[PDB]
Amino acid sequence: ILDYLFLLDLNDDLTRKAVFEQVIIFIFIYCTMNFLAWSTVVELIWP
Amino acid sequence: GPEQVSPHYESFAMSRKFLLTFWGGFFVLNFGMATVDLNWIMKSTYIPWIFWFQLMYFYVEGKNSMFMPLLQRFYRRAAANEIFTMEAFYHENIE
Amino acid sequence: NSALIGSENQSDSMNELNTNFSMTYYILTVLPGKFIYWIYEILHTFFVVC
Amino acid sequence: DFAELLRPLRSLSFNQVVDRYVLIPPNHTFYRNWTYEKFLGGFGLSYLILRELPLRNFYARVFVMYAFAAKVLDHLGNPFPFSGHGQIVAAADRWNHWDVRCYDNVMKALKYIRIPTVQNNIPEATRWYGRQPGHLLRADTYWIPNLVSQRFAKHQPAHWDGTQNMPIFRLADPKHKDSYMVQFR
Amino acid sequence: TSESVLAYDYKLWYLWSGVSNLDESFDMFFNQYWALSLSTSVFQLFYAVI
Amino acid sequence: TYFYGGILEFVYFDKSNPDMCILVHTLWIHLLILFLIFTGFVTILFSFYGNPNTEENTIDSDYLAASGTVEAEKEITSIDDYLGLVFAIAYVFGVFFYV
Amino acid sequence: MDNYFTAITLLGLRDQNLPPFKDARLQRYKSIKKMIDLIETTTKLAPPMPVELFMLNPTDPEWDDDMTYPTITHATALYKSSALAGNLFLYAYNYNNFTANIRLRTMRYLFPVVSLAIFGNIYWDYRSQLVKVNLFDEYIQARAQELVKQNEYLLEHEDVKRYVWWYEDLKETLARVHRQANNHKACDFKDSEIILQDFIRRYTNPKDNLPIKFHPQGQTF
Amino acid sequence: MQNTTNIVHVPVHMGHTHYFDYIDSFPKLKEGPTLEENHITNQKILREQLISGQQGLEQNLCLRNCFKLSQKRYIEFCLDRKCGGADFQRAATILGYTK
Amino acid sequence: TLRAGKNIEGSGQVHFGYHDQKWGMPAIPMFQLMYYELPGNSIVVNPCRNQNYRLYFEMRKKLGI
Amino acid sequence: APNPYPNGIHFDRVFPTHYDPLAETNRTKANLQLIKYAPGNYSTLVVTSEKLPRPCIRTIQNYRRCQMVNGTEKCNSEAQDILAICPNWALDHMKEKVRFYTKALAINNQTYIRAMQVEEYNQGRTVADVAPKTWI
Amino acid sequence: PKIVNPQLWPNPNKLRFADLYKYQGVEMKKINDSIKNYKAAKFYIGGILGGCLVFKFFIDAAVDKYIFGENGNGGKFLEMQTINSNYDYYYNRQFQRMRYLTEDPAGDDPLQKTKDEHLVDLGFIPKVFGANVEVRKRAPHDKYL
Amino acid sequence: MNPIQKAWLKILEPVSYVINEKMAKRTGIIGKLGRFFAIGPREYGVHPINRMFIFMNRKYMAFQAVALHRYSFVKSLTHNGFHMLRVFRHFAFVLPATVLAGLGLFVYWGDDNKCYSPDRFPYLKKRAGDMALPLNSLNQRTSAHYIEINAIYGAEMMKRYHKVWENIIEERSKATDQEKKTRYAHPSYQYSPLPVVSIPNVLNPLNLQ
Ligand SMILES: CCCCCCCCCCCCCCCCCC(=O)OC[C@H](COP(=O)([O-])OCC(O)COP(=O)([O-])OC[C@@H](COC(=O)CCCCCCCCCCCCCCCCC)OC(=O)CCCCCCCCCCCCCCCCC)OC(=O)CCCCCCCCCCCCCCCCC
Ligand SMILES: CCCCCCCCCCCCCCCCCC(=O)OC[C@H](COP(=O)([O-])OCC(O)COP(=O)([O-])OC[C@@H](COC(=O)CCCCCCCCCCCCCCCCC)OC(=O)CCCCCCCCCCCCCCCCC)OC(=O)CCCCCCCCCCCCCCCCC
Ligand SMILES: CCCCCCCCCCCCCCCCCC(=O)OC[C@H](COP(=O)([O-])OCC(O)COP(=O)([O-])OC[C@@H](COC(=O)CCCCCCCCCCCCCCCCC)OC(=O)CCCCCCCCCCCCCCCCC)OC(=O)CCCCCCCCCCCCCCCCC
Ligand SMILES: CCCCCCCCCCCCCCCCCC(=O)OC[C@H](COP(=O)([O-])OCC(O)COP(=O)([O-])OC[C@@H](COC(=O)CCCCCCCCCCCCCCCCC)OC(=O)CCCCCCCCCCCCCCCCC)OC(=O)CCCCCCCCCCCCCCCCC
Ligand SMILES: CCCCCCCCCCCCCCCCCC(=O)OC[C@H](COP(=O)([O-])OCC(O)COP(=O)([O-])OC[C@@H](COC(=O)CCCCCCCCCCCCCCCCC)OC(=O)CCCCCCCCCCCCCCCCC)OC(=O)CCCCCCCCCCCCCCCCC
Ligand SMILES: COC1=C(OC)C(=O)C(C/C=C(\C)CC/C=C(\C)CC/C=C(\C)CC/C=C(\C)CC/C=C(\C)CC/C=C(\C)CC/C=C(/C)CCC=C(C)C)=C(C)C1=O
Ligand SMILES: CCCCCCCC/C=C/CCCCCCCC(=O)OC[C@H](COP(=O)(O)OCCN)OC(=O)CCCCCCC/C=C/CCCCCCCC
Repeated sequence: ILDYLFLLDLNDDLTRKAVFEQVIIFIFIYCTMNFLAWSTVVELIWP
Repeated sequence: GPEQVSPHYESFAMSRKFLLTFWGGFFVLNFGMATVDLNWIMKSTYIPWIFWFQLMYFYVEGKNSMFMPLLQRFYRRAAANEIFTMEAFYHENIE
Repeated sequence: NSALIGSENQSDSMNELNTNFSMTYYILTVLPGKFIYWIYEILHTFFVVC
Repeated sequence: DFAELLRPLRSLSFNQVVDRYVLIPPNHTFYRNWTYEKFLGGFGLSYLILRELPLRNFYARVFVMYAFAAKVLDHLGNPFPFSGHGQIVAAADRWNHWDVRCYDNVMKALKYIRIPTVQNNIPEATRWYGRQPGHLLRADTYWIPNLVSQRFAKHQPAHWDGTQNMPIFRLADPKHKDSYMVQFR
Repeated sequence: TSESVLAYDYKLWYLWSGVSNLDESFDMFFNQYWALSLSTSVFQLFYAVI
Repeated sequence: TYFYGGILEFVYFDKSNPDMCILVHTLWIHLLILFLIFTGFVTILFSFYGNPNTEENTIDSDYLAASGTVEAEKEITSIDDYLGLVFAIAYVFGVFFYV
Repeated sequence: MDNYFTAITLLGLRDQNLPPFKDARLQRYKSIKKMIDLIETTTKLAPPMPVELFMLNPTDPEWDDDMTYPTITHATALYKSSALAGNLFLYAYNYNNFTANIRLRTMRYLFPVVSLAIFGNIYWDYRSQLVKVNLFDEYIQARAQELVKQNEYLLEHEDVKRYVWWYEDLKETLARVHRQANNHKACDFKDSEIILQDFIRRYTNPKDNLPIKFHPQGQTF
Repeated sequence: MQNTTNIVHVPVHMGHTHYFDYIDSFPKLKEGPTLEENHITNQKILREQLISGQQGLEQNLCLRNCFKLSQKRYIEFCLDRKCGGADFQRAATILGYTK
Repeated sequence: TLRAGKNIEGSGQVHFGYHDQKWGMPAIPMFQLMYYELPGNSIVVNPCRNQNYRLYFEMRKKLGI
Repeated sequence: APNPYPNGIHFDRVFPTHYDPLAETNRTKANLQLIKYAPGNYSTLVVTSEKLPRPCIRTIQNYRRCQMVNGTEKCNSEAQDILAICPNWALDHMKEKVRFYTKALAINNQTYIRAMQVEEYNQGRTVADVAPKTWI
Repeated sequence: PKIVNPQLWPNPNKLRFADLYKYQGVEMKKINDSIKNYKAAKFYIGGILGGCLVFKFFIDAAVDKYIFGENGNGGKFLEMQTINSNYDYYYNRQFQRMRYLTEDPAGDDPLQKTKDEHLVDLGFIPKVFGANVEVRKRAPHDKYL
Repeated sequence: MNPIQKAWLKILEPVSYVINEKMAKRTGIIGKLGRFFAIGPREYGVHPINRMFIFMNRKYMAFQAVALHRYSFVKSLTHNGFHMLRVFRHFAFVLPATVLAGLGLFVYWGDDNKCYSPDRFPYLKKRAGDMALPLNSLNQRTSAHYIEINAIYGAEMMKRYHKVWENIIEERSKATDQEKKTRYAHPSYQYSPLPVVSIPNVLNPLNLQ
């Protein structure tokens, strides 16, 4: 009921900041990069 | 999947060089017939082709006859070649 | 354009409603029929010219 | 048969006909496109079942999948990705494009095939309407100056002045002072 | 512009054929008044004008 | 038309009304295609399951990772902490090498 | 080839067949040339009626709102629901690791928090879109009934009666028009010219410089 | 003729920057009141209209709706039928359409 | 452009005549820092459209809803 | 979908095909190297009109309203607002509409004269000489 | 289920060739291990779905609060903000007036318009007018841009 | 082998008897057809997509365990557990927060899932048949209020015109031929009667109400 739940809105995000839609793109890329890097380090102790 | 063992006496590519040449040129023409603006792509690719090749020439090829060798990648091949040989004689060494 | 990869010939029936009155399952019935006639055309030609 | 097409109308008055078939109460909450999602989505569900055929010979199932691909390609058309679009003929009803009836450029693009004249140019009215700039969001992380600067910008309330064209963002024009780094091609 | 693109897509066509009684594209007036003007009547010419 | 309209122009009225069907399973197929492309990227360049002494792809990646982790003896800080920062830094200066 | 159904009807193709020889047949085509000009003229004498009768004025300042159509993105909500269900399968498929391996404790602890936030966004957008569609539907119905009662009086104007009487005069006139002969000449509609000319003379003044005068609510096509 | 050719009737100033082409400023561009100053200005107008400008409003709205008709004879019919028999020129003076 | 009423001879955007050409962005970091392609998803409906809902809230109170 | 209505317009690619839309029942598909058919497989010929800009429409409504209330002689300012606010293409459309409807007016009146012309076989005949017959 | 065997060749003895018959079993054994995970995850997944059901009622009340507000006049849904300065806003308005006053040359094709030679032969001799050289184009109010 | 393949085998049991028992062991074209379409367990029946998921799931999961298994930033603040000097302790929760954000990788994919797409330009191009539009197409629009309100208004006023239309036709039926031709006629028109003919008075030619 509280106004803190208004943060779940994406229909009218262009009325306030419209920044969420672009930042998560980097975060998904950043997770893909760390996945390729970290899995290579930890897995390659076996040889 | 497992290793795709071929039962034939010649490889698939060397037995179908004429046929693979047809489909290779078919898809080249397919892309060429589809791409009306291929000249715009060629011209838009000129600058990055010159830039990345002049910038990375020394680290890829120029190092082999100019200022520094940069033998880091070779050292890792030589270490693996010796480890490969040790594994080949694992039976003799452990015996 | 149905056989082209990334066709830019947008005015060549790409943005049109193209229906036919042939048999359906086209790549199963009609297209193989065109290749069956093609094999005959070249087999008949080889036999004649040789 | 022409009198049979008018059978449900002879028992009704004109007021009943208008209320029955013309003045249908507006209700835009239905998932009207579920008809297409069920039909075209059935190809994927049918593949999940068909990929388990107990045909022992691998090349026998190659023939079955080729026959099933022939059924799909009658609608999809081009088997290669990023090449074209599928072709589905749909029924013409009053709810076609119902949520884009407001836009004028959508109607002109769908309906009108203009005839080029000797002076081969787009109509001047069309070019003039196209120069009235559209609204482009200010939020931008693609340009590294805005990615840093906008972290210190303060969003102030844009009080409505009674218009529908308040340029509270940047404008979608190549010559705008906040959009010149954008490539309009 | 550059936006999200799908690998495979379907394009619907709400064809106004005018020959299908299943949808709302069937011109009921034209067919009913054309069939009406086919029969001999005193208003046969008036129906043609309409 | 006389008071508030333009010139009466002759155009061809397309009876066919195209419309892209906004579907759900089309994005599922699109993700499946990108998943094959990304897996092929991992299969070729980030697969280290074979002979580690003959496949130069795992030779380069194994010895390179070992040369970096051994630098923990330089006593900078917990390598478990700044190793993630090395990866992000590698994309600042790695622009020079097209990484 | 305009006035198709009129020409076909005047030629008699609705009840008989044309002469099989080109000579008499081509004369019969040219014989309706006078009658087409008469019937074309009659259809351009209709009196005007209020345009604000079955059509609201689109230039009214009320419609300057440029309101759009509120829609429910059913396809988007259904996809994101399936992607959330895909996360639930990924957890269930890997239940034993997420539950027992302590290295994955943060995923075990915060997966439902992220899942609830993801569901919250999916349902919020759907719920807000549903409210806007209902607000839109109830306004256009209420506003339309106010405009009907406001403009009902326009149907009481005499121009509506003048318009209907003209249409009924045209129906009775065209019913009296008849083919008189089959000589394939213009005189086959000899008496019909007098009937239609009397109709045209009834709503215009032939002895004017411009018998058919232009007005913005007139008949051109 | 160049495809990117426009004719502008108001003065513009272009930027003298490398790799970019845009309109950086307009000559003699004066900044009016802010969006907040205009809002406060409009609130004062709307407040007086709400408190002191609502009596006799139903009659003026009928006169305004009648004058949006296409023909004058329909306006006179609207005024006589819906506005209690008002005069054309008398209602035009009330609404402010008379010179 | 063709449907809008402009017949097109030739093809592409490498204009042979007296026109400005716009080559593709050079795929090098220099131009990739100055430019970025136009994201169509950033062209939006003006938020002033939401102010039309003020009519709905007033109509509801007038009808006793 | 029905066969598109026969259209002779086509565009050749390799050789002149001499396309005849009446030579076949169903239209053969357009091959890339053979032919391209005319646009609008399912299209008809209509007349359309552009919609003048809203501010230009408001100036016309202001002039007409000021005209029927104050007369034409006291509407110069409202006439100048039309010439200033309406873009030049809109003024060219407004100028052409008057010239078209002048042409259409002369065409409709020439049809009137030919229709109302008394032929030689109807000299002196009036509605009293008409026979009591209907279309049947 | 039983599989019909054409008996075109004799199958190898299971005791002599045991490896040839094992793959089918280990494949179903993998699926059985996955089902154990699906069943064990019933309370975790159900608890999340139960939380979504309870969260649904709070989201309903928050949406009406977001749209209608406190007294049914409109909530934060009617709020719109910006980062444009006062100069940026009046630049955009003048940019809108400039594009309104941005025309293209030559207008439309004169050959697609009514000819004066045709009007003469139709009975209307047109009068030639001079160019209006005194009017200045201006932009309308901002509400029309 | 999977249960879906076993379900096929129960349904195809009569088909398996026709092909494997009868057709397979014959000779000629019928024999070649039966041996080719023999029913049983699949040769090369493995599903690479299912196998692709299992591999990427196991590989990505081992990455999650490394990125999430971090030493706490909060516990290192007091210098009393395991951590005295940690100059990069403020990076400890970056990998876990990044992995947790990967849960919405597929939920928010593309532009349409991050916003209300009908308010964006690409939605218009899709509804126009994947056709390019001018960039300001979202602004040049007629009011949706007008389109829907006028559609209702016109039909409601048509019902009221139908009632007036009936009263006009009835009142004109009881009018003399002299009256129905001189009323609403041009002032310059002199009436001259026509011969009386029989013309029916039909309200609706089709038998409608
Ligand atoms: C509607 C109409 C249209 C549809 C109609 C239908 C048409 C369908 C077309 C399909 C045709 C039938 C398919 C048959 C298999 C594919 C054809 C083939 O040659 O495979 C045999 C060939 C090996 O056959 P083999 O002889 O039995 O192998 C023996 C040895 O083991 C091999 O190794 P070795 O070293 O021990 O022995 C020597 C080896 C030496 O040759 C090599 O080993 C090649 C070395 C390259 C590997 C180095 C690493 C680079 C690749 C890494 C991974 C990249 C992909 C994954 C990453 C991204 C993830 C998405 O082989 C050779 O002697 C020469 C090989 C052939 C000549 C060179 C081939 C060039 C074209 C083929 C590759 C295309 C690349 C992409 C271009 C297309 C654009 C997308 O396979 C390959 O070498 C790789 C290709 C794998 C298939 C991918 C491409 C499929 C489509 C190809 C169609 C024809 C080419 C069209 C483009 C031509 C551009 C010039
Ligand atoms: C302390 C390091 C140097 C710092 C100086 C600044 C940076 C160098 C700039 C110029 C480069 C020229 C020198 C070549 C260096 C090559 C090193 C190398 O690349 O690593 C190969 C090496 C293994 O490959 P390698 O083939 O065995 O290396 C041997 C070379 O191939 C060749 O075998 P080598 O045995 O001959 O190499 C021995 C090394 C000996 O180096 C030393 O011992 C250093 C000298 C003693 C210290 C002097 C510096 C004093 C600094 C304090 C004063 C600063 C004051 C500042 C202000 C005060 C501030 C408070 O190089 C020299 O001999 C230098 C003599 C130069 C010959 C000059 C002859 C006349 C030439 C005239 C024409 C010049 C045209 C040049 C064109 C433009 C340049 C391309 O990899 C590693 O060691 C990895 C660990 C990295 C070591 C620490 C970082 C050093 C920089 C390495 C580059 C970045 C690697 C990390 C990223 C890797 C990818 C993720
Ligand atoms: C208890 C012991 C057993 C006792 C009972 C034994 C008897 C059982 C039969 C009666 C019970 C059946 C239950 C369903 C009632 C259906 C009634 C009906 O009238 O259906 C006629 C039904 C539809 O006729 P249709 O109008 O011609 O539509 C098919 C057109 O192809 C359509 O083509 P289209 O282009 O017009 O449209 C494309 C289409 C998509 O259509 C396609 O793309 C398929 C195209 C076929 C592949 C192309 C190659 C065609 C080759 C031609 C020759 C085929 C011969 C096959 C003969 C099969 C004989 C059944 O997409 C759609 O329109 C919508 C699809 C989405 C529908 C939603 C799915 C709901 C299905 C039910 C879900 C729950 C059931 C359990 C889950 C399934 C089992 C794991 O006929 C069919 O059966 C079609 C074959 C479908 C495969 C059946 C496999 C499922 C069988 C389940 C058996 C039980 C499970 C195993 C339990 C084991 C332990 C006991
Ligand atoms: C070019 C073709 C293009 C066509 C397009 C389609 C392409 C094919 C797609 C194929 C991939 C999808 C497969 C779908 C089913 C196909 C049949 C099949 O799986 O193959 C036969 C498969 C045998 O696999 P096999 O290849 O022969 O050998 C397996 C190996 O030996 C080793 O055994 P294993 O068990 O370890 O292997 C597991 C195997 C198969 O494991 C499975 O059991 C398949 C389960 C797939 C479920 C996917 C999520 C659905 C969630 C349930 C929603 C239910 C809603 C119901 C609503 C009303 C009820 C309240 O592989 C998979 O897990 C495939 C999953 C693919 C990844 C999906 C992850 C999505 C996350 C990313 C989001 C992307 C957005 C799209 C999401 C779409 C969601 C609809 O048969 C079985 O596994 C029998 C299972 C019997 C017990 C399961 C009972 C149901 C339990 C469901 C899970 C409940 C989770 C919690 C509920 C969550 C919602 C509340
Ligand atoms: C009514 C319901 C029933 C109520 C009763 C029942 C409930 C009772 C409690 C139940 C359990 C509650 C769980 C917490 C209590 C547990 C007690 C305990 O001993 O745990 C120790 C526990 C033990 O450690 P561990 O098990 O080994 O690992 C813990 C984690 O795995 C990871 O551990 P970690 O240490 O590695 O995590 C570190 C992370 C932890 O994550 C966070 O806490 C997020 C922190 C972000 C905020 C930082 C604020 C910075 C200062 C701002 C000052 C002004 C604030 C104004 C705020 C206005 C807001 C608009 O924080 C950071 O990353 C710090 C670095 C941040 C980056 C740099 C930012 C600062 C520099 C930039 C400055 C910019 C301004 C400069 C200029 C200023 C102007 C002069 O550590 C924890 O702290 C556990 C917390 C984990 C999250 C639990 C969430 C559970 C879900 C509940 C819903 C969310 C509630 C929290 C929301 C907070 C707001 C975002
Ligand atoms: C939770 O922690 C995490 C992991 O676990 C460790 C991960 O692995 C990962 C990595 C993720 C992966 C490895 C998965 C990658 C998957 C990707 C990229 C996309 C997958 C896409 C596909 C498999 C395509 C599937 C195709 C379709 C769904 C379309 C065709 C199917 C149709 C039409 C079926 C219709 C669907 C239904 C009726 C829904 C009902 C559901 C069912 C299961 C019914 C099935 C019914 C039958 C009859 C089989 C992450 C990110 C993670 O966060
Ligand atoms: C698909 C994922 C399933 C699991 C979901 C888990 C995550 C839970 C989070 C969900 C959050 C809910 C957000 C809101 C979603 C809104 C859903 C939606 O838009 O579509 C509903 C919409 C309602 O239709 P209307 O009446 O036209 O609209 C009225 C609106 N009041 O539903 C539909 O259209 C029907 C299609 C929905 C999916 C159907 C699934 C079919 C699967 C078939 C298998 C069942 C066996 C069938 C056997 C047939 C035997 C004869």
